[PDB]
Amino acid sequence: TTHEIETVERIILAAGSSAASLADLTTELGLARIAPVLIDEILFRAEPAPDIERTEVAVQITHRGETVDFVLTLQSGELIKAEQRPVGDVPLRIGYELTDLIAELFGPGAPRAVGARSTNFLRTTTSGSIPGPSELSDGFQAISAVVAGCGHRRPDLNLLASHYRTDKWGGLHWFTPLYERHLGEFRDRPVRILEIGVGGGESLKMWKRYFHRGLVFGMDVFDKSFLDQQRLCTVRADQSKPEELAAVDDKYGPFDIIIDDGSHINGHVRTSLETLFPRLRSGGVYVIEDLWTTYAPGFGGQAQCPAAPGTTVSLLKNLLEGVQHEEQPHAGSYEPSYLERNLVGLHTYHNIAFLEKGVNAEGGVPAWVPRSLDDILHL
Amino acid sequence: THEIETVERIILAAGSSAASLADLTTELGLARIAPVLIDEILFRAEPAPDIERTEVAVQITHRGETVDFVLTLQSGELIKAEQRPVGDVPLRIGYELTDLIAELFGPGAPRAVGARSTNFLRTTTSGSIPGPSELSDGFQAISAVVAGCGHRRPDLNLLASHYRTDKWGGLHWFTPLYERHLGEFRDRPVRILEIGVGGGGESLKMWKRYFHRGLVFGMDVFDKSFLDQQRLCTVRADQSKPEELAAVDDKYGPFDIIIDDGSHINGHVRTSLETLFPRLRSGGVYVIEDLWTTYAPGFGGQAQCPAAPGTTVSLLKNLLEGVQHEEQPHAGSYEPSYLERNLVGLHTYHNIAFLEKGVNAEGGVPAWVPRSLDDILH
Amino acid sequence: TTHEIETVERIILAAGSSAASLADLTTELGLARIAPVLIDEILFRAEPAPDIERTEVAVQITHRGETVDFVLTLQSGELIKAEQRPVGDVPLRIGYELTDLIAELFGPGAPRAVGARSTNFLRTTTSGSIPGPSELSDGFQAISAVVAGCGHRRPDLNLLASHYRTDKWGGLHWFTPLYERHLGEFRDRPVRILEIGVGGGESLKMWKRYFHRGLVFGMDVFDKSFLDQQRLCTVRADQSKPEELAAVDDKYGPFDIIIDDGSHINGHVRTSLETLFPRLRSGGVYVIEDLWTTYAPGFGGQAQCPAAPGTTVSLLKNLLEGVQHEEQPHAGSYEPSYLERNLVGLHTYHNIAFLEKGVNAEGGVPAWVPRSLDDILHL
Amino acid sequence: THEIETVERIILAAGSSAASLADLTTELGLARIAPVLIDEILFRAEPAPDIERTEVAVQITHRGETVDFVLTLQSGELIKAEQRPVGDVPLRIGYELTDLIAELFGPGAPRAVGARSTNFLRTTTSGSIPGPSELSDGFQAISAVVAGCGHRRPDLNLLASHYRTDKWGGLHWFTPLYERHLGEFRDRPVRILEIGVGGGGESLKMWKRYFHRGLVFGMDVFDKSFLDQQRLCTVRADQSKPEELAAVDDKYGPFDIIIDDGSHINGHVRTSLETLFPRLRSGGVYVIEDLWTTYAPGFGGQAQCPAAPGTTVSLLKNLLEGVQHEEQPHAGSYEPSYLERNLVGLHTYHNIAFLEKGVNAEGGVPAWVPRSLDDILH
Ligand SMILES: [Mg+2]
Ligand SMILES: [Mg+2]
Ligand SMILES: [Mg+2]
Ligand SMILES: [Mg+2]
Repeated sequence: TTHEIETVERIILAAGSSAASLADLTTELGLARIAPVLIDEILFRAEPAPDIERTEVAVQITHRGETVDFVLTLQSGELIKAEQRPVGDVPLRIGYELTDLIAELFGPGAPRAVGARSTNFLRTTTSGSIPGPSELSDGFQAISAVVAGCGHRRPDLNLLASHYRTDKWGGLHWFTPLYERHLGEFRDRPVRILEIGVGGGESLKMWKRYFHRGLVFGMDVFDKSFLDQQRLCTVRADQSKPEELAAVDDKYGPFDIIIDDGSHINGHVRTSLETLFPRLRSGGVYVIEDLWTTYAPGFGGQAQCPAAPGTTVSLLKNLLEGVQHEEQPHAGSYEPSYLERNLVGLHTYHNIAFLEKGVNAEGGVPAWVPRSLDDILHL
Repeated sequence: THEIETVERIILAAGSSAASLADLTTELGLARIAPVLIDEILFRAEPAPDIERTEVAVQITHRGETVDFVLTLQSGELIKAEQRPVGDVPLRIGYELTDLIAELFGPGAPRAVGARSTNFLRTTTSGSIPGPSELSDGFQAISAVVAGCGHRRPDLNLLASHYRTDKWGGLHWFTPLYERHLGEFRDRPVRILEIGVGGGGESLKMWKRYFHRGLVFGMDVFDKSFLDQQRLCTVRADQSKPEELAAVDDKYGPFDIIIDDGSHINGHVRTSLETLFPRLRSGGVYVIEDLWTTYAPGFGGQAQCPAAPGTTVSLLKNLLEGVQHEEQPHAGSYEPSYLERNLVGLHTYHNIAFLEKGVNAEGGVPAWVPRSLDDILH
Repeated sequence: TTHEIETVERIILAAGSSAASLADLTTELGLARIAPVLIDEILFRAEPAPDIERTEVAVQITHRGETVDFVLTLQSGELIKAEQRPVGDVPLRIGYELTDLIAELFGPGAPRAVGARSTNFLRTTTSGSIPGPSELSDGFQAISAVVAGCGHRRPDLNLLASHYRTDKWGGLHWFTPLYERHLGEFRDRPVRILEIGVGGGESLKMWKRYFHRGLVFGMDVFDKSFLDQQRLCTVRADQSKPEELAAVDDKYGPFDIIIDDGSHINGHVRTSLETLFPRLRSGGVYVIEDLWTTYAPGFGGQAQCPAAPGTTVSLLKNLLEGVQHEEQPHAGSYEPSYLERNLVGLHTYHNIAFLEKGVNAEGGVPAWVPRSLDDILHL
Repeated sequence: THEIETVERIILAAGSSAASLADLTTELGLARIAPVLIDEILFRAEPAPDIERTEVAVQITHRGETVDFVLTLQSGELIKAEQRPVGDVPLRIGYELTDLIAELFGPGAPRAVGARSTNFLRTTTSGSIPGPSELSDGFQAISAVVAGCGHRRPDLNLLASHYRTDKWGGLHWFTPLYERHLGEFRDRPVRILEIGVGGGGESLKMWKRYFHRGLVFGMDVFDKSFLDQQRLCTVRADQSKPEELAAVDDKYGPFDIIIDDGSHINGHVRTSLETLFPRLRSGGVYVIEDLWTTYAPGFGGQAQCPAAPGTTVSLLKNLLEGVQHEEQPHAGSYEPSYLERNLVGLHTYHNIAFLEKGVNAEGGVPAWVPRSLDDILH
């Protein structure tokens, strides 16, 4: 279904393009093809359903004469369902123009405060007039949850990590705020993200939610195809085999972001960086979680300090010195390595490192700048 | 009203110099400040996630003094806290007093890292590996308490649904219009007055949670003192009596923000604006919800269109013309009314109007600007 | 040259799209076609040149084996020039990958802090070693001005209005901060903007600078084709003739933004809104400057107060009441007018009004809500 | 040092309660506060646009007292101001004292509208229509002065080029890295120390303009008191003498931000960090510019790679390993060094390193987490 992941990509790109480009896409695919992709997105982002009794909420999408109706069913502790049925008597209604809802789910930039949709709230009550205290309270909560799933309002990544139950926040690690600092500027971008290391898929769900325009790719040596869903593809590949990493990029890249949360075997960490850093988009970010295995013999680490050559912390110390390559003394001719030339910033926190890729060539300090505090006070 | 002033001082110090925050912590001491910080964490960490009774420790240290609290989180129960030893509690959070004051009551971007210490299950009941439940419940518990320890931007739409106010999710779709016009004040030490508590107080709790540095005032003719809590005061007064409005501003103001969600009686709406707009902070905002009563005879409205003089929509039309007062023809002798002079922006949406106060005096179009082809030809 | 304005539009849309879409565009057009469009943008945004003596700054762009060199000449009070020449001995150099510079000029989202470009600063001095105090100071300022013209760092619209010398700020009007409040959320969007009312073109230059991804359209009844340049097209049309307004939208729309700063003849103001409001993109903004003519008989206004029917302020009072259409009593059946149905917000300041377009259908207050303060205290 | 404390009080009041700002304006009075506000407007409106001698009036009123200033703008000349009558000056700006204090020294989104009054050429010298020059020069003059009256975000890259500092535009490309790591402090009442004034002071003026609410301290072994101005103090001290560093922090600190742009002598860089990092605000930032001297023997560096122990790059490598201190093998008896315990983030770019201070104590990976297939099999 690599024709089905290209259709979502096309809807996502048109959502941040010209009116003409969005008009040409909605013409070609039609309402009947696009609507179910939008309904899938609403179910995924409106979860979890509030603590309420089975309540129906209607969603209608219109585009150039055509209109399609869906009814969503919300109930405490249950998966939100949708069926293509008439709105009929359902007293909780949301209406969208197709172009508005595509921009509301997949558009970049500030969410719209007002005028993106129509709404009908209990204009008729099963009560007859003033609704039951239950019907009214459950009604507010139901239609609010669906509207929340219809947009791209900024989510709190700390809560998403607790909600999807990933170890990225709340005990073993405190990463998600640093992910907001370094990946936040890409939330609006149509990104392709690769997480090495997927039982599992929690963190993949979190990235699908955070990057509302993203395609999420989960790489593991074991099959995880049962996690596959819209904008979330799992791939089988070994991070210790350069040819399998290349095949992953050849098929699903290039990636704006690559996160190594895999085996944490020092060798694997080093191979994934050497192979994938060159394939990462310039201006993109490479992340390595779980630095601690640097010191664990069972992960190809050494239990010494300073960290032993060929361990993740030793690597981070060499990358750090690599950023200053232009200022280093070089006997005769020298060309900078790929990592010296393309790593413009290294962010080191407890148990995690962020590698900014970019052109690292500002030129070293000119020869005409004094190389002693002598010649300064002598001028 | 001596307990309101102590919180206000902790809030202001949180946004001041290191010297000013050092002076305050020295004067009041940890013992007096700590319970105020614990009260906020309980208020903002709510609600407990769907888990079994789990204990989380919060330790607060200042200049050699340390005080420990243990919080109890359980599915569907109010979060509790007791000043207890933390020795046997394997989920712990550690804060310096100046850090926890800024985290709760500081303006400025939430700190991503290094604000606190944390001990997560370094020891387990089993003593070799924690159960699937113990670990999962642990993550949720310490996550909920940590979210309560800071001022990370909340989604005002979700706050309205959580606090079960009618400001979002059916009758009204206001909260993003509030984010648009009040958002720039989230970091400010605001005093906000909401006229009409309506049982009730939902929107007061919403504003308390949104304005992490704010003092919230709920004004109603009926007693609502059963809602009173830290940073939330209810005042008994009538929005139809200018002297009772003035007494509210004389005691609890001035207000940065004033919202009219009261009786919606056209006369009351007009009296409240005439009395309180002149007392509102310059650069502050005055809001009128539920404009529809303009058309309801039972609210002192007229069921006609255009809206009848003395109804809220007619008032908003005259305010709109008032902003152009310098361009209107009149005698030089003309002096602008308080509203003509002090209303610089009027924002009209469905059933809500936002009034920006400021100096409306840029000068009318100079007399040397042509007014016809009569003047262009010369 | 409506094939030349479509080429810029294509470069702008690809700048905020997928890697594949940007790769396909740079392949089709090639470096030789794209580079001059990027050089034109750099000259336009690097102005004004600093108060310095004739200094040369080199800019090189590379894409898949091909590389093109340009040398820009900056001098106090003179137009910045560019020639396609070799960098040769020029000691002030900036290098870009084509894809980076397209995203840097036309990309949406946070400017890149680091790694977007290469630079060589006076590695050789005409001096021989430590440069002349003039050469060094002039060098800093020259290469800084060109780098500033190579990005999309947020400009201060108040300064742009003073720089291009438009009456939108600094005496007669104080508009530009309110334009930032209402149009700021579109700066990153590939917008088509129409200003009715163009001697002149100052404000058009300002919009081209502010919307770094925008196409600017200046409508006037007189010819202004001498102002035409990249992303800035002038059109001849009368704002009192609905058929000429339609022709403008048919050819160059739809517009995200429409500003009426024209004749200020009340009739013209009313005709432009009635015709163009329906053609404006939903979620878009319609602006009317110079409300004062409401009261000037020479502009079809009346010198009375309240303002006379058929004058701009009277219109703004009816639009304001129009937003509450659902709450108004309607004898028998009624359908809301286009303006009641599609105006979700009205912003009225001194001498200017902002009209937000959107779906205005939340439903009026349900019949089951009490219509007396009687039935409330009786429940 | 009594003049620094008066500005600090006006800055803090600007970000406090209406009551606190009312107390301060009452105590000091308009006569004492006004010249401080005029000094800022001259500093921030600079430079005058390319125009002929044009006069702009600024009137400041408080509780019935009003004081008028006339500013003179001319192409290539320092902007002047005199407390003069404004009767004959047709370009005028009017401000209430509380508004002009917030506009200059307030945190929070620049006010779009209603902060001030303005009179623009309601009367002309000609008395029927102003010349092309008179009008054009007027727009520019009153525009320049209005830009100086507020705190609208400046482009730190343009500030560096305007103030002619080497932090941007050739030798270094630092300023966007400063926007990234210091930007969240623009609104805060910071005390920033820049070690090394280098004639000089350009970067001090840049920081003064950027941190509109900040007090800027320039530390150098040579006298630089000729640069001293409002919100800008130069201190004589040696970054190689821990007792002289401590005296700087004891007199003018604590500092939110400390930048090392001094001698670049490896030993001095190490001594400055060892002494001042412990005194830096928690949640504050320590910056080291010009890492290249790591490799220069004339700076106490070694011309080898990897960098030699006791050189700046070796220090940064050890700090990086220091952040993982909890995961390193050692005896339980191990106690973390000040830098291991208090360095929570290290940001390395070309020739510059940013050190985040905070509590680095989240706990190392629990002992119950498997360390091999040896443990996975059980
Ligand atoms: Mg992990
Ligand atoms: Mg209500
Ligand atoms: Mg005009
Ligand atoms: Mg330097």
